Amino acid sequence: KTLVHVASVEKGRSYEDFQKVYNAIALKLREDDEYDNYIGYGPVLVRLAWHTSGTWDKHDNTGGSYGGTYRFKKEFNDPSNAGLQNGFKFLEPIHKEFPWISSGDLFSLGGVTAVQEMQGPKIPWRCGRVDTPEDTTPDNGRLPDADKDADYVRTFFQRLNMNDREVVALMGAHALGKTHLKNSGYEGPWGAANNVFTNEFYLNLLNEDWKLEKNDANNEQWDSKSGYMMLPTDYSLIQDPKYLSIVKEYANDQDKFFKDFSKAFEKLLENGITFPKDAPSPFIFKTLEEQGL
Ligand code: HEM
Repeated sequence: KTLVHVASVEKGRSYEDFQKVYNAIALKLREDDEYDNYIGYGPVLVRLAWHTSGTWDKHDNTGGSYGGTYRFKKEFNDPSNAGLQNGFKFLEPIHKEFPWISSGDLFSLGGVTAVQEMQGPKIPWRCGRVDTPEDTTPDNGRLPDADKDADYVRTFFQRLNMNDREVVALMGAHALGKTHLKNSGYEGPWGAANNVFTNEFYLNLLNEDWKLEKNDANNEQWDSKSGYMMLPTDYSLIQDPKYLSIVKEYANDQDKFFKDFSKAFEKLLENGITFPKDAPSPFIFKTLEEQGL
């Protein structure tokens, strides 16, 4: 039923070459700090890594991070991907300096570098995604809608082979960045610390006083008097009793949430890829701070 995508290391490259790419991304994150009203590019890079991987379908191995297909117009213009052009334009000069890295390796490594540089967990990362042609680009409509309930979320993520814990852990990336009305029809940040990776999304779900309101695009979202919001699908994590347990867990254990996020995010970025037996081990890149850079 299933196409095989075998990881193929970019020729002669090793951990040091990819740490250089990581560094170039991390230094540009630091440099281009004004983006999106001084949020910086971290959040949108995490989202680009996710949306370029989250097209995967476990049933037939279509979509997924391997082929780097977001570079093709059908996927770049998915209405679900509105806004990610900013992440892509950010990665352009990185790809020009390191033209030997594949597009899938760069889009996934952009997400890993962003989470780490924003003081999140270390995320092991494996190289070897290989660009595939335009006709392998998955159709629009594989990424999730925001107006739905917990049952939708649970069913949706079964296609990406994620269970409840992985779903709840991945959603904590909504600590980061904001919704922008012109992109998605929702507006506002989920919390205060939105370029530093913490478990604030679960603390705010449980602790803020949320009101169900309509925003200026006439879509419902949950809002707090702190100026934060939650999408219907975020709020569903405290409406469903199974998800709520795991929300309370991560609101109360930052290390657990980091460890679970790191595994789920690595899995998301690797779904669909076959690693040969003698492939290199996953790399754990040092942050700029760890290197004194
Ligand atoms: C039910 C699943 C999800 C839904 C419906 C959803 C929906 C959305 C929406 C509507 C936005 C705002 C886009 C904009 O207006 O710019 C957004 C932003 C964001 N999403 Fe999600 N999301 C989901 C899951 C995830 C996951 C799994 C991750 C990564 C692990 C993620 C990471 C992010 C990040 C980092 C942003 C902020 C982007 C920025 O600030 O530019 N999301 N999401």
